[PDB]
Amino acid sequence: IFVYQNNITPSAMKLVPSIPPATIETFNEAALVVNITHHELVPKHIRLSSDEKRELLKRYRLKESQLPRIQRADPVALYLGLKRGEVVKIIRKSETSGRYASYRICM
Amino acid sequence: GQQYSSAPLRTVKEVQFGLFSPEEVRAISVAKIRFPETMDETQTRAKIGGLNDPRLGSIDRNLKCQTCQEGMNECPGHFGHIDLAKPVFHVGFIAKIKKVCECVCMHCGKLLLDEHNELMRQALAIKDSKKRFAAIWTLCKTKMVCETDVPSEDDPTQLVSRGGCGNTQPTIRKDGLKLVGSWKDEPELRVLSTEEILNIFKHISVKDFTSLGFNEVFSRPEWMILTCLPVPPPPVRPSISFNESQRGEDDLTFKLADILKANISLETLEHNGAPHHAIEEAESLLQFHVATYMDNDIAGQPQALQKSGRPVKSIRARLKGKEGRIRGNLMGKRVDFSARTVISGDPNLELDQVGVPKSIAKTLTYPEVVTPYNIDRLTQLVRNGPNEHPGAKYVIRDSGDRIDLRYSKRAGDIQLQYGWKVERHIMDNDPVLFNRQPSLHKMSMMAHRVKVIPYSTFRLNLSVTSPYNADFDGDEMNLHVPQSEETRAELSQLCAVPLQIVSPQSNKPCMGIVQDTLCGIRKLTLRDTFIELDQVLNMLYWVPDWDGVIPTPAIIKPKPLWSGKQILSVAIPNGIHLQRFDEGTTLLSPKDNGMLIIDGQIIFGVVEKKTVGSSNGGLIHVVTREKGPQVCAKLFGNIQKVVNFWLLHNGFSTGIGDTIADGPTMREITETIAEAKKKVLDVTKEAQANLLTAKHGMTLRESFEDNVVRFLNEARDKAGRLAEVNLKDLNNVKQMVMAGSKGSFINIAQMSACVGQQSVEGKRIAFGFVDRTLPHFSKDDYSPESKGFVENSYLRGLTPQEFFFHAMGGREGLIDTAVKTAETGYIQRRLVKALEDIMVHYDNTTRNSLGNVIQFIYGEDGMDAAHIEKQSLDTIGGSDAAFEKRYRVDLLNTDHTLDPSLLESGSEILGDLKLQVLLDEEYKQLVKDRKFLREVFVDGEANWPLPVNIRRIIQNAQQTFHIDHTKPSDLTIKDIVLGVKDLQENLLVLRGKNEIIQNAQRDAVTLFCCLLRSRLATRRVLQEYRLTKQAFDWVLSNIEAQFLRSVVHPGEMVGVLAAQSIGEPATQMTLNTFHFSKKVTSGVPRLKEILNVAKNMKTPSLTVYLEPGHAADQEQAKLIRSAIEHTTLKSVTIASEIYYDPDPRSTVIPEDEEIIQLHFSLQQSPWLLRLELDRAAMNDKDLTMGQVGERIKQTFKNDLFVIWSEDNDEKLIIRCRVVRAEEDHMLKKIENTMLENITLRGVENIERVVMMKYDRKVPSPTGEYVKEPEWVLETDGVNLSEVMTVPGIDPTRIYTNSFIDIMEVLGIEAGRAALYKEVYNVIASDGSYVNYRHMALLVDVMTTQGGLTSVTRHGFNRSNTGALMRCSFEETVEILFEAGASAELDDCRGVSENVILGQMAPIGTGAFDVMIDEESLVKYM
Amino acid sequence: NQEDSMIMNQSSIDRGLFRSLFFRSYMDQEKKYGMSITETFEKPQRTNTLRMKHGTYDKLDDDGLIAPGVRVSGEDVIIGKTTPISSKRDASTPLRSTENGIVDQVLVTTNQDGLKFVKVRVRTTKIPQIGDKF
Amino acid sequence: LKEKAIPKDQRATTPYMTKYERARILGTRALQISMNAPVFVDLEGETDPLRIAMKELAEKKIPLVIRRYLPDGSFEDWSVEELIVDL
Ligand SMILES: [Mg+2]
Ligand SMILES: [Zn+2]
Ligand SMILES: [Zn+2]
Repeated sequence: IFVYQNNITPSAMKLVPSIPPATIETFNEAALVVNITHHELVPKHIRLSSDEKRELLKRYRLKESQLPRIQRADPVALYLGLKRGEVVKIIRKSETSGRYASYRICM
Repeated sequence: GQQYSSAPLRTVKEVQFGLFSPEEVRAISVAKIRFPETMDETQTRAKIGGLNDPRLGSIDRNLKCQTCQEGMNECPGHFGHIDLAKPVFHVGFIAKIKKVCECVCMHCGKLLLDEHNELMRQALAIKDSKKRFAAIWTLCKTKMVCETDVPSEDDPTQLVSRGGCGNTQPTIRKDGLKLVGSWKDEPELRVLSTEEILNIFKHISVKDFTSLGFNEVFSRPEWMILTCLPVPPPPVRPSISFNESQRGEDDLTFKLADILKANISLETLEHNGAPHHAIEEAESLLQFHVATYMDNDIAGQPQALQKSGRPVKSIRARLKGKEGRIRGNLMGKRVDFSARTVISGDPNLELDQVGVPKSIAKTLTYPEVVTPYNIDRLTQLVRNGPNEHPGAKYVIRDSGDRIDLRYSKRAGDIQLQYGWKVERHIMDNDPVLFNRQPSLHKMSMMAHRVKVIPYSTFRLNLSVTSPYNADFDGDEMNLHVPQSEETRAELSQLCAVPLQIVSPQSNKPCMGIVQDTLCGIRKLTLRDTFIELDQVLNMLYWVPDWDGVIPTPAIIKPKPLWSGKQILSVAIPNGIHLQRFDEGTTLLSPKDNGMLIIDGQIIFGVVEKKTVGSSNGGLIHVVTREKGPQVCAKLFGNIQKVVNFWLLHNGFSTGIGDTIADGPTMREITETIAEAKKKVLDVTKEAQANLLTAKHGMTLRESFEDNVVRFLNEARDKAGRLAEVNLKDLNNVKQMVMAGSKGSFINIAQMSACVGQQSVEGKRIAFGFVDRTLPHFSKDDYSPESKGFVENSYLRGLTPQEFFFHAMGGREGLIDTAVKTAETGYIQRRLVKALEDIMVHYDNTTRNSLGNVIQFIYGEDGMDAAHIEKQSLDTIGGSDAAFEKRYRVDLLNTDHTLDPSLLESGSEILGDLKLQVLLDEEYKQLVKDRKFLREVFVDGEANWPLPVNIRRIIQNAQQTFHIDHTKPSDLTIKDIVLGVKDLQENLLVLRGKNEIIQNAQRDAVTLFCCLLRSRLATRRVLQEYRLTKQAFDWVLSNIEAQFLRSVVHPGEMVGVLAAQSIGEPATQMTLNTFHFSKKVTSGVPRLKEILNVAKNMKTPSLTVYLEPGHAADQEQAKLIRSAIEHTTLKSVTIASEIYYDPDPRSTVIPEDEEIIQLHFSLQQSPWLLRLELDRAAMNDKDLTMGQVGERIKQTFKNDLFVIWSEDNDEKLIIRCRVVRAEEDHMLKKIENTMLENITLRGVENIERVVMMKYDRKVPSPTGEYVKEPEWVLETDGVNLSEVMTVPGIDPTRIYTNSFIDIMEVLGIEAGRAALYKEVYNVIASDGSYVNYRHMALLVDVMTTQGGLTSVTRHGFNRSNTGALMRCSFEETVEILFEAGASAELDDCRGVSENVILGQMAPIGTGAFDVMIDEESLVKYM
Repeated sequence: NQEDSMIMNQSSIDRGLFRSLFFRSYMDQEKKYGMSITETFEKPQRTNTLRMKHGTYDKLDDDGLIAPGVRVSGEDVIIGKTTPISSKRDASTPLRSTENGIVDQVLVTTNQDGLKFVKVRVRTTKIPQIGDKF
Repeated sequence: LKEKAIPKDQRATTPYMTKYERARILGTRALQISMNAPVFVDLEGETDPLRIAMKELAEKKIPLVIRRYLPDGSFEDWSVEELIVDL
């Protein structure tokens, strides 16, 4: 993870995908001041293991498509460092049930 | 078709879209269309071997088809063709034909960009058919050379040859229907021949075009260019041939003849003496006609006019929605077995009946099959004839031949045979669909019981006036007659009026007692109201389900008298238990307040809207859930039959006497307006002497007017309140208001006391003339009288000034109304077209036509909206002390156990440690419940709508078992604790033997169970409800079974449900936002704003909450307001001056002579830039000259020498000289960069910042919630990203009505939250209630596709859903054009597709299949 | 009389309260197709292949018009006219199906061209009924 | 495929009958009764096909079977006999 103050030159940015399996993350110091995850409206997102996901699709007779999606750029997806494919489980409170769990596949 | 066909009968399961290969058109063709003629060749007025021609189909009712020899009804028509003299672009693809050229090398047919490019690999990767072609084009368009060699993946120094030529590529532009390129002294310009465009496309590799949007089998790019033009058979272009001598060919026949004529000119021209630059003239003409046949409404070109000056209907124009094939002939249709007449109200009809006039019943029929049961009766209907009421119109023999009973010589001696059908008259009690357009409801169309009556009107029960929205103001309605014993079952078993009684729109009932009955029910149910025997006996007879038992009079000795309450209770059925508390209701009700009904008998309280109307805890809402929809449907009638009869005799009226307010009260009113008039003058003269200090973020005028419009409304409201209070109980207007039958306070107020201030566009009537409202006034007149205040009542009557001003404001109302209906019109339809396909599947999951999950269980609970009522969660509120008192059982403390008076074991129960383990674990979970509920419903709101009315189950138990609140219970501590634990396990929403589904079940029942444990705790079940073992076990079974009822039904078409449940309350909206905290745009315009997902919104605002320990402190808030409120240099500046001061040590300005001395103690430009700042401006924005100075100083840095006066100096001045020819012009630049560019303080965009002392429910140390008002900041600008990171604020609370922004900062999941919040506040502004799930679905739908999906032509209509499905709204022809060119395959699982294909949609009754099991069949017989 | 509907005194209606007259004028002309080929107002009958209406032609006189006394109904032919084709094809005017009354006035004049022009006015007394507006 | 059929053991749908199933079985049977199909119940003076079908349903002598399809195409066959009618 890289916490840059103002900007990263496009020449430096070329080096981010350059070294796989290792994945490099770019974070602006100014954005991190407040933890968005902490906000009233932001519910709890939970990364699901390859198994946890497989089970979900199997248990709901789903194709990866049929699943509600989340952007790779989503503030919470960047926070949890979600890579494409990785499913997130979201637990929010409900006014109908007490709790409700939704799932969002990455893009 | 109508004849027997050997052929197998199948259903369309897929629609394969493709394009015609010219080759196909030739094979498929039955005729080579050769002559632009129609017929009359060799004299004979009969079809020519050229156009039309029998090779295609018959014009005459001939029998001859000459292809299938079948005849007009049976024959569909046969296609022909015209082989075109030169190729032509298909008008509808012209741009995609251009974009494919923009992608490929116009010399070798190679995809300009190879897989050798990394970005090309990224585009080529796209699994999506169209997004691939879009990404490919954006990359290939900027490529202008075909590469022979290119740098390899291995090393860029040693290039690798990828094949293909090295020609340069043209910059393509569209000129009308032609394509022109621009290759590269001076660029080369030549048109691109269709022939050439076609050759390149023929040379495009299979692999290449399949990588582009296309398909090898069904959609090859080359087919986008036409060479063989298919000729549609006559039924597509009908010769409306009137008379023998005359004809009358269709528009399309002319356009085709026009195409044919144009083709032969070109065919002869090129073959014979070709002048070549005349061949390109006749070629462009054939290119025009073929384009203009398919589309006439072309982008900037001449409309191909018909002889008349008429434009010629293109094929595009035919299918273009609202009235085109799709919208007007397929999603909608005119239909047989339908009737429509004027509707009239009837009190003597049962709820679910419909008075059909004899004439209508004698016209509409029903195909009854002759069966042993009916054979006897049917022959008598046939006998009766088509003219007697219970008669028949046709007998249809097995031989598929119709008998017209009106003429048949055998009409009298028809001997029926089993199997044959009798098309008999509609008789009494046949189910029929009754409807009142606009149909924005499930309710707008209901199933009714026929009741053949005389007189030309449809008679309907008055309590069903409400869901139809019908008045008898000349209103008309539709009736539809089902023709199958199956569709009768549909109507009767799903859409009957009794069923629809309780709406899932608002979890409340949609019908209640109205007008005459409501007015009369208040009057009947009173202490004063007593009935003499004579009439009591008649009132009893009128109730049809009367037991024949004369009730014992309430008064016996003086004279036997009965109260209204007593005999109305005759219609209220046994087992109906209702309790309600209003204002000061005691159990010995003083004002006849509230309502108490026991075993279906009234104890106290007047019956009105709150009881007997369409209320959430209604006498109706209860009767349905507690007795049956069939029972409730009867109660409607029975209440009306009695009430209306009593009221017929009691009588009711209204006169001008009821608008007459008592003299001294009129003196008081006149005085209230007079004192309010002087209170305005005082404020008017106050503001004229500049004394009046302006409000924060408001003009002196904005503030003056606010106060004026306030007094003038306060006045009208108070003066009105005087009239209302003066008006006697005998006042007939007050009576209707009291009952709630018609009328409100404002109605009384405007009629008796004062009409009030008139308003246009929020502001009191402005000066349309120069400085005055009418010539009748002097200039600059701001008086109540001049700006539109109406001093008079409607009784006293308006003055001419008052008349016009009221009329002005009145008009604004009719405009708004007319606009609001249009707007909501669209809103309802896009809402409905965006949700059609959403259903609850047999897996309790919410999905669409793709099978994509929206909700994981409908409405996050899996319950049917209809089976829900508001209930309170007792464990949420109150002091922790009172919780303890109400829930704690401690068998280990002498003063905290259950006394043996409660239960039999009471004596032996004390000290049982093992049992106290149960009550300890019980209370430990009860406590857990309270903490959780307060995590969910943070404000301490206890009243939430849930599925089982537990209060009523316990109530009904007490009555059922005649429970004595004296004798001790037979329940054990295990009987309760362990019984309630075991109930929870049987409350199933989802059944599934796996952790995912089981943990999902646990979540669905989470909230309901809190309420269960809360209302079934040991202390409560024994001390409160004094339940037996019997009572309790019954309560338990009832909760279980009643819960299981409440769950959603797989097939529940919740897409449309939700859509209509937002769309219909939208139509009932007044708006925009009153006529004047913040003034946010709300209702219809704000909802339009939401659905569109509009970026530039009318009222963007932030709501910043203060840091925890700062809420009370106004000074802390004042600071943050100051720290975020955007201040510019421009706002504090009076004037910017450029002086010529050549001595840096001396000043030409004598004022500044002091300022130099000091900012020169403790090279420069001779040009001075002097700025004069305003003291008051600096003081409203609490600024210092130094503050301002240092800001200018830091903007230009070491390029501008800045000096300034002190905050004491009589004149505030800043002097600026430049640092180190043509210099004066440089200062004019710097002066604008000072005013316009420089930001002094606060966050940008955040323009006006307001101070709000908002209230707040929060827990007290003692436990109970208490009003803790905190300071809050409101905005006139939005910048979340920055105002969140501001010190002193709460960035765990901060909200923005720009949900677009909250999505961007806090994530899609938190974006969803903000979206629902806004959608809810548009609905709740109008006061109205829509159950969570409806708005939740729309919000969930707009969101599942990771981001904000708009409810527009652009949003949901550009989804991966069906081709036909999407075309059924907004783009139509444009959708279907791409459908063929990209070879789409419609799944046929959307509702639309089946509606178009005339197939049973997989909706409700169609979501499952029915099979006969020969096994179970042979078992029964 | 609930919800913007009203009760009316029938004994008043009898005495002629809110009672109104009604008239409708039907019009026709003998069109000239080219030269000497003219349409003709007559009472037509089954002569070769004429596509005659399903109404009562019997109410028409020899001129092909009703006499202004007769009661007309349903689709009773009120103007009898024929167009020739190279015998006779029907070009008659029936009454409006959805209507009935008594012939009030028949007017036979000439059009500016010098061809037969006719107008037929039909009378009906309409009585305030149960679904009528006020 | 015939993996489409879900077996009797392992069945997740409601053991109760949908409001739509009732309306369709009642209708389907009424229509069949109406076109002279054999009646499995003792029609106690009954003559209306819908009433006869409601009599058939109450006695659970309806020989039909509901194929409840799932979002993927797999189905659970439930019998009219075996479905609880709480409605
Ligand atoms: Mg109206
Ligand atoms: Zn044919
Ligand atoms: Zn090339």
